[PDB]
Amino acid sequence: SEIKAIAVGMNSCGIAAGARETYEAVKEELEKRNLDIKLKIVGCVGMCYREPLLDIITDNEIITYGHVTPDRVPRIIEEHVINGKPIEDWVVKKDWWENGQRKTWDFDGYFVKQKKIVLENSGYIDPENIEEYIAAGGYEALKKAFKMKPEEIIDFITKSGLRGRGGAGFPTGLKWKFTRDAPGDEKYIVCNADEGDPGAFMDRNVLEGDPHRVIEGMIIGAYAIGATKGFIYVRAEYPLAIKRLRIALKQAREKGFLGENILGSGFSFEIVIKEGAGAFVCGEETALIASIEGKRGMPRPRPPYPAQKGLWGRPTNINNVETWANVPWIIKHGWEAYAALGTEKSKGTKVFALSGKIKHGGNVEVPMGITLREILYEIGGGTKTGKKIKAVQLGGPSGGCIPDYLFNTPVDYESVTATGAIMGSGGMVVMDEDTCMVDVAKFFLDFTVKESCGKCTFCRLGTKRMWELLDKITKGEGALEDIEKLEKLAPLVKTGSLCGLGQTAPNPVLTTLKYFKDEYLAHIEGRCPAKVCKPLIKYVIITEKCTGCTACAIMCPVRGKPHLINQEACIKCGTCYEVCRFNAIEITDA
Amino acid sequence: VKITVNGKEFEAPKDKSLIEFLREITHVPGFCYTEAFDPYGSCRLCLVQTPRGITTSCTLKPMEGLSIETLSDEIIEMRKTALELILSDHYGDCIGPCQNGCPAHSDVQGYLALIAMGRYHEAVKLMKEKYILPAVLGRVCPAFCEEECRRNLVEEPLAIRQLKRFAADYDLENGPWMPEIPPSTGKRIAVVGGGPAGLACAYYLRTMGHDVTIFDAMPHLGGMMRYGIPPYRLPKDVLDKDIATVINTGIEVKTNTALGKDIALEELREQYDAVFLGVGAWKSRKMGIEGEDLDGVIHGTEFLRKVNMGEKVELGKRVIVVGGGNTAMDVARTALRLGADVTVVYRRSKSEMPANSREVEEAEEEGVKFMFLTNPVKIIGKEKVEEVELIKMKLGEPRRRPMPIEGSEFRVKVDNVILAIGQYCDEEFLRTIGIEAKRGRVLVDEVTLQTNKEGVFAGGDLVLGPSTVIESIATGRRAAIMIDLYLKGKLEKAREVLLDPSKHIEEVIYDEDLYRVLFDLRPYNHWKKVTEKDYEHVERKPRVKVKLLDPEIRKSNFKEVEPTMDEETVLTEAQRCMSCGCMEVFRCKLREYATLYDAKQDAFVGEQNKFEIDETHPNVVLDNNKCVLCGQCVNFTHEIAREGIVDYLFRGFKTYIGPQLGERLEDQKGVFIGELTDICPVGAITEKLPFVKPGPWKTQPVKTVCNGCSFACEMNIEVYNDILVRASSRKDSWNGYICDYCRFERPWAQDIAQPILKGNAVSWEDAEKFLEEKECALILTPSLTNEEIMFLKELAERKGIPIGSTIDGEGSTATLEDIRNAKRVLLKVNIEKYPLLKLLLKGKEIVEEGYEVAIIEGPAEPMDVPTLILHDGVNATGLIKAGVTGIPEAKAYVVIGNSPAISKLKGEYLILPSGLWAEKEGTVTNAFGMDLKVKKARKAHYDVKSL
Amino acid sequence: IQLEYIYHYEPNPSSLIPLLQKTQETFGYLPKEALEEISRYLKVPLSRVYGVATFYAQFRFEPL
Ligand SMILES: Cc1cc2nc3c(=O)[nH]c(=O)nc-3n(C[C@H](O)[C@H](O)[C@H](O)COP(=O)(O)OP(=O)(O)OC[C@H]3O[C@@H](n4cnc5c(N)ncnc54)[C@H](O)[C@@H]3O)c2cc1C
Ligand SMILES: NC(=O)c1ccc[n+]([C@@H]2O[C@H](COP(=O)([O-])OP(=O)(O)OC[C@H]3O[C@@H](n4cnc5c(N)ncnc54)[C@H](O)[C@@H]3O)[C@@H](O)[C@H]2O)c1
Ligand SMILES: Cc1cc2nc3c(=O)[nH]c(=O)nc-3n(C[C@H](O)[C@H](O)[C@H](O)COP(=O)(O)O)c2cc1C
Ligand code: SF4
Ligand code: SF4
Ligand code: SF4
Ligand code: SF4
Ligand code: SF4
Ligand code: SF4
Ligand code: SF4
Ligand code: SF4
Ligand code: FES
Ligand SMILES: [Zn+2]
Ligand SMILES: [Zn+2]
Repeated sequence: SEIKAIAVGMNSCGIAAGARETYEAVKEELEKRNLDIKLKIVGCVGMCYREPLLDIITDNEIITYGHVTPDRVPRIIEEHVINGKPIEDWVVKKDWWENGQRKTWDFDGYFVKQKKIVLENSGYIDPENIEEYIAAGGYEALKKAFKMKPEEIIDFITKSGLRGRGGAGFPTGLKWKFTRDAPGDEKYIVCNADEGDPGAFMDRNVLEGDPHRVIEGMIIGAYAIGATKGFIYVRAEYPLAIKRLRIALKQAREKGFLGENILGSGFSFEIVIKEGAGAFVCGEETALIASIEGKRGMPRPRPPYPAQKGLWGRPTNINNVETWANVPWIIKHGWEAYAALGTEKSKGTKVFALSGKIKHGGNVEVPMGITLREILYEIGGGTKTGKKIKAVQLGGPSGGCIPDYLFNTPVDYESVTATGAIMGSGGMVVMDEDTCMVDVAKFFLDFTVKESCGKCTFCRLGTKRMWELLDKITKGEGALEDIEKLEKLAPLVKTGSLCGLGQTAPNPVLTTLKYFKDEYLAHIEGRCPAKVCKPLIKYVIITEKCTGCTACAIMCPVRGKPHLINQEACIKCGTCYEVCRFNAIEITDA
Repeated sequence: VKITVNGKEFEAPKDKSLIEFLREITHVPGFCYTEAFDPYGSCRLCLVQTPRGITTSCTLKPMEGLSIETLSDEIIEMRKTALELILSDHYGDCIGPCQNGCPAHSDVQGYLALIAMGRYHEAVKLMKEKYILPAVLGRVCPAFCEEECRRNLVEEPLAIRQLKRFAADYDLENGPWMPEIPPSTGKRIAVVGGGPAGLACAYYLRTMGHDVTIFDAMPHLGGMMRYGIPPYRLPKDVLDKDIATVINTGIEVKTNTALGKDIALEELREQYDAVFLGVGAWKSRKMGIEGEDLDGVIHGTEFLRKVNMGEKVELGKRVIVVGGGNTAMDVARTALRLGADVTVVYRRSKSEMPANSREVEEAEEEGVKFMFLTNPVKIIGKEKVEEVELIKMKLGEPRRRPMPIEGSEFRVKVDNVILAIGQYCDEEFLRTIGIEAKRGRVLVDEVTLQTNKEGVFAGGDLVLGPSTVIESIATGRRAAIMIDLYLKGKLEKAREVLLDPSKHIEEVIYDEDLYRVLFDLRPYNHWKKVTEKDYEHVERKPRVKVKLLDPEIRKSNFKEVEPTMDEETVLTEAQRCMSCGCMEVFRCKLREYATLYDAKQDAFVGEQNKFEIDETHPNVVLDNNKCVLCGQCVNFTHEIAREGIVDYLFRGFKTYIGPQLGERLEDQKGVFIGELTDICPVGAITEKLPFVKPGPWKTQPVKTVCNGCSFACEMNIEVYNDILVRASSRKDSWNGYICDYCRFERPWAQDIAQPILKGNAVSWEDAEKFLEEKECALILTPSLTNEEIMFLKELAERKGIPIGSTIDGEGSTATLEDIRNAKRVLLKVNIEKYPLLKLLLKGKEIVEEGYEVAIIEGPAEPMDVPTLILHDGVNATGLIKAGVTGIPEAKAYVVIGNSPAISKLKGEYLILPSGLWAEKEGTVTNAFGMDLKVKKARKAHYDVKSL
Repeated sequence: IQLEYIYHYEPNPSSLIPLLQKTQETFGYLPKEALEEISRYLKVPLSRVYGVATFYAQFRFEPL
């Protein structure tokens, strides 16, 4: 029908790409060409590689345009809302309805194997309006769950196989059952939004694009468990998420979903936004409890579990944002639909952050028990420049690198766990032939060393020792004895640590040794096959292909002729090989 | 519930952590556990093997059917790796380099501290634990301890040998110190050789229990101390006194009874339990050149024994001596005194001379000519020696064994040639006794020092060849250790453990002998890689010089060159010590675990954090360089003390335990800062001892109570042979902690020296005259034990004197359990005055009405509710049985102890001293009405009851 | 005075991290006197205030 709304994705990823400028340009253009068309903001659809995204919404179809800078907004306005012609070149996504469902056509084939459960409403509803979430079928699961007994809700969640999307894959229904059965009267539930992975932003994306989904999941879980107060532990480094959570909480409170006598059921529940100062370790549940209580986030021995003794002693249920976001879908479509997806031991769908050297990167909602190479080559589109992918690391900086020949491995909890990696945050960093695996292991060990709380001896000391060994190998000052020390120390650091940070700390080194020991042995000989380690390579200019750039040594801090490079005092930085004319600077060894 | 540990069925409590029960039954290392706080997983050393994997036992509560493997190969590997990781960050020295450099490895720092304090007998007692004959060693030892002393990095090494000589002379003259001999073990040991090695083996087997018999060929003891070392270096009366010190322990001496001439080694083994061959190397090695048989060629050892024994040796004017050892020096300086012109010839350079360096310098002062890098070729003469041809030598790169130059013809006309090339024991004698040897040096295992004949050990110059007195004494002590081990059948397991103890840790724990041998012979010593830059802050102090006899008068008499230093400079020299050893070396658990698990400091090497030491506090030191980050101090100060003295600062590898940013420990207003010294397990928080030199001593704790207030907290006083060192906290004490007033103001270590008569320090005769002349009343301060109170009361009863006390009242109906269980308290006493109430009343309701229990100040009347009345006297509850009442208002008083209430008395008062609290034995009653034992740290100098 | 913000927060130790964040907003850092007033108002030791402040990398103590 007639164009009813113009929408722009205004999550953190969209803002970073420039969705604020697009929003202002659209508002200015609607003012200048006088049109009474609604201008709302939506979340991130999932296509993070084409931001900003502008949506043209009719009663029957949605036509999404990618890479919408302010300069092309006048053209799309004039061509689509004034004349009525789609610009098929810029149409990156088309969305229509067939018999009550949502059908998507993608230019790049991104959505063919995707099953959006957590992220179904992201990019289609206004996160700042509860009326749009209500009209899109939201909060109906809340009313259905209020018509159910809490024990029935717990069994409902148990039957779905909804394992912990927080990384460890614990059965969420068992967690709720433990928290409800915990002896006490006053209970709390915590949303774990302290997403410490610098490469994963799925939970923040759920909290921004569809916050009412998280709020509804928390209210369903609180009614099932018997909680009275709810805490959303989100970093103060996420300001947009906090703002949208606050406005969504106040809108739910004014519509009888939060506060006293929620929907006349004798149930009172308020949600308090607790802000963490920012640490990778305080995302762990025990350190999260310690930081909410006002202490320093040092994880404690877990067998006194947070479900039994959480915030101020009283029982606490702590779930990931994605785990809370799966709950409304389960109560709405039943557990039969969630058990219809995935492998036997890993049901449902998983949200993966595709990053690294991948082509169609972003947040993918994919069923569990999917072949890795499908995600890597069809959904991800392979590598950006067509180069063969050497390996993929799963679980963020605490995960492991799975090599290219194990891409037939199904993506599930048991398969990825047994391969050598872990689910972790849910990030896939694509590493190709150009990537040195020893440097990658050093990068992840440096992140682990930085983010350790410094409590237990194994993490605090052995992680530093492993990083020292990796820096010794990377500078070429290593030997087979150092490799032997690493192969001894890494299993010991994995076994002897107290929290999951140190237990997952040796994973990159272990997987690189298990799969890419060729570069391990080659770095002993003073040679880096990937030609990226600074002390093991240099940069030389070949006269046979050079020209008169006159800025080859000027752009780089370090006339019409092949210039000179001081290899003796070079930094091995690399601001010549990227800013180069023709192909005039080979790398070679030193 | 019941669990299985290492395959043996056990019963364990279900609520307590497993680490307690496991530490009861086996050895489970761990720093960060205590019952007072929740389990902490910051050290990861208490690992056990479970069905689910490897996990820490402190966080494990016992579960039915659980299988625990405490000493699997993986568990040992993990614990060793964890200890190596911890040691990679540890900074400090367990012992000083003076102890490492000493071949006997003696506690140099401790007896230097004892010398600084003025207790020379105690210094000699500490010397005796590692070597015999401290006077002989103070006169002759090459001073290996001063070669690597940390004062070499400042100005000059400490005069350890000279101070040891002074202390040994003081002990010899002012009553010798004799050790205690344990009861007879029923085994007799035979020693063949009366030298330093034989004497050391005999002394250390006598101090273990086994009777020792010494076999020596010569009529006197000492061997080459008597017939070797000349009397101008070692007077023989000093040697007689020192050997008397050794032999008075009960060693039967058999002289003129030689092995091979009187008894055989087979019969020696048949008639004795064990045998040590300290026969020395009495045979001199012939040089091996043509013409050695000429008249006028004599051996150096034969010349020295002829001179020492009092015989005539025909010596000409021109003497050439071949050798570079101590033998060549002694023959040179002895032939110089006989009226010769003596030259010494040596193959190698000056720095490679095995001789004592100070003796070389003294010989240069006395006029001994030295030829270095030369060696004889042949001895020329018809029948007597007239000239000897030498060749100049030059040792090239390979050891740098000397190789002569092609030709120089060093021909010198000399009258006598004296050979001191080296020493060995006769190969014919070694072969005929069936003892294997090579080049005359007996072949033994390096660790056990045991020969090819079972039961036969060896050491000294027989094994090591050209050794010293201290090295021979060290080999003899090691042989005594191994003879004791072989006597109880533990030699093979001990050899394997000393080779590697990380494979036999259970056997090390099970047997106390193996534990002792491991910690005596192979202890883990953490070392600091220090240079000159690390001691730029210490004050330079000159090394004291002892005046030698004048060289010109020295070269013509056999009188002692070097005298004993003056008593005035002894303290000054002993106070230059920098105390490099760790103050908690005898209590640090990191050291114990690294000894048991064979941890290497060099296994993981890298960055370690450098922290400055926090000595700003009056009585507590905080050294973060030795912190293992167990958090027990933080947990104490933030959970029990609730003072917040220190806390974790920063995170990761940069974490430390400090007060706060911008402040140090002196600015903190806590009263439980001294408890952190007992809390810390690895010597990061230590206590400043009041002595001039606190050099660590192997102290023994004694169980007593404090007298600061009426709580009378149980504590351990650390004593080192009548020295009152410090107060520590016991685990089996109901309070568990002691306050900083008791630790640092030390009410237990002070009293009044003289009786007080109107501010006059009168003698006891005047006090007795005052007491007898007047019929004064008897007033008792509460600083006396129950037996003293009963004695004074019985004396007053049978002598008819009114009896009273400085405090009157009744009550204290509240037990400790009542204070623990009650929820509401009434607080009238000042909390700051009584610091234990801070710990006892933490987290309890302080209300004005409806109180279950109350705390009130004496004098007071007991209430219906359980009431606590706090006086200021330790035994102020001594009125609960005696009913001693108050001041009876008489004319003049005798009061035993000093109290502020003495000023309230009317008339002249005689304050009798109440005695030193630490020197009293008895029972006291505290506020809670529990009878606590008091024990004496030292012997009581004067008694209150006999006053 | 600038320390009026402490009295809008509940005088409980759990308010420490929100109070530290508000102090970092108000001054750009954590002043000595502000931290002391936080210690007195929350009745928590100053050592624990500094431990929490030093645990997180964003908290700064210099006036910057
Ligand atoms: C500063 C210094 C100077 C020294 N100067 C000299 C020196 O001038 N000359 C020198 O020789 N050493 C010298 N020494 C070394 C001296 O011998 C040391 O005492 C030696 O290291 C210890 O010897 P020992 O215990 O092995 O036995 P020794 O003291 O060498 O004597 C061995 C004993 O075994 C006895 N014995 C020998 N054969 C038999 C037998 N068959 N049966 C029974 N008993 C037997 C001997 O009578 C003697 O009592 C010096 C050492 C130092 C530190
Ligand atoms: N009786 C009970 O109530 C009970 C028993 C067991 C477990 N649980 C609950 O189960 C859950 C899982 O426990 P666990 O011990 O298996 O695991 P855990 O809570 O120690 O989490 C470990 C996992 O964290 C993941 N991870 C690492 N870095 C991450 C990051 N940056 N972002 C997200 N995830 C990251 C890794 O995949 C790793 O496997 C917890 O919530 C726990 O309380 C409860
Ligand atoms: C170092 C570390 C960081 C973690 N970060 C997060 C996180 O950011 N979000 C999260 O949900 N769980 C995180 N976890 C896992 C939590 O400890 C815990 O398992 C999680 O809250 C359970 O959520 P779930 O029920 O959805 O699995 C982390 C764990 C570790 C060891
Ligand atoms: S493994 Fe690292 S982060 Fe975890 S408790 Fe130990 S030191 Fe802290
Ligand atoms: S950038 Fe390349 S072409 Fe340009 S001057 Fe440098 S080497 Fe020559
Ligand atoms: S970019 Fe770096 S490596 Fe290349 S020429 Fe410049 S300084 Fe040298
Ligand atoms: S005694 Fe303990 S704290 Fe001191 S240096 Fe040795 S290992 Fe370190
Ligand atoms: S015996 Fe010698 S090396 Fe040992 S402490 Fe005494 S003087 Fe020093
Ligand atoms: S200064 Fe004292 S403790 Fe240190 S090495 Fe010298 S003698 Fe030993
Ligand atoms: S200073 Fe504190 S944290 Fe460090 S070792 Fe001692 S008790 Fe443990
Ligand atoms: S509380 Fe009183 S009795 Fe206990 S140690 Fe301190 S002064 Fe002594
Ligand atoms: S980890 Fe168990 S005692 Fe430290
Ligand atoms: Zn996005
Ligand atoms: Zn490389």
